[PDB]
Amino acid sequence: DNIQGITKPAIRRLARRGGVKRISGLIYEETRGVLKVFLENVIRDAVTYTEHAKRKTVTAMDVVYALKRQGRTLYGF
Amino acid sequence: LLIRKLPFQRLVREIAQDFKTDLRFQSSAVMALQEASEAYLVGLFEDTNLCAIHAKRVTIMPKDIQLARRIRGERA
Amino acid sequence: MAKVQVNNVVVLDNPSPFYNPFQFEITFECIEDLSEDLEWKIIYVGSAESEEYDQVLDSVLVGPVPAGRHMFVFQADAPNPGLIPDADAVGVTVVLITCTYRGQEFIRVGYYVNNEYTETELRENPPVKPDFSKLQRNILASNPRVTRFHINWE
Repeated sequence: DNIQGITKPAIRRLARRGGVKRISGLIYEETRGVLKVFLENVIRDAVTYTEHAKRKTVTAMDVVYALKRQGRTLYGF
Repeated sequence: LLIRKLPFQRLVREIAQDFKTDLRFQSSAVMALQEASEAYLVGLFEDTNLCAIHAKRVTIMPKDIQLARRIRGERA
Repeated sequence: MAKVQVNNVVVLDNPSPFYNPFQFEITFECIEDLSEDLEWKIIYVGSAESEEYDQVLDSVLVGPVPAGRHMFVFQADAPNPGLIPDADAVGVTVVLITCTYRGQEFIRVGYYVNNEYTETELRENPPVKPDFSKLQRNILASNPRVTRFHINWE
């Protein structure tokens, strides 16, 4: 609903860590929304490896292969 | 890790439900999710820095995050 | 397992007026001979708001593709401004090079593109309707984002 997983100071820290000097007040909602989607796409795909491989506990490695499946971005050739 | 673990854990679990109510994670799994989430959000913000430095626009806008998603391609 | 490896991309005639064609020198390698098709395309992101304003600028469909290393200059006409939202026309968007095997995207090479006016009057007092014939396109060639996707190469 309105449940969030990252705090506003958390967001400024990550922005700072990315080299961002200043941030619009509108960035908080957008960052969080972006984080909802990312998490959805990963968790959904991770549910596959647990449920079609029969288990009830999602392992560390359940998420790992789910992550390997998301497409990896590099910054050169 | 720059995100506190407990609130993130609640968000992961509430997402976990809406798919299927019966569902469980574990300490080291949810920590993997978080590690990725921080790396991804940071990646996203490094891109927004590329605009700012090249245009005349130091204050970052939702547009720029949207853009940084499109280049990667799970808006695709 | 990944049958096609993209080694390098070079952006050419850059910077340049907006109306100039894009020109990328792509170098890539095949490992097995290729049977099914290989499709390259350039997408111009018209607007960050929505995918509906993507313009697919060209598409090279190539096959069957012999094994080894190949190279080509992928030229493609500039986008149709008729379709770009005003607010987005000036400033930064994104071009994409994309490659598909058996209809599955396996690599996406993306660049930020900054369109600026050259004349300081236009820079200072930017017109209400963008004058594309006076926009210069600067592709940030030093900051590619290469994203690979695991695909079925079967």
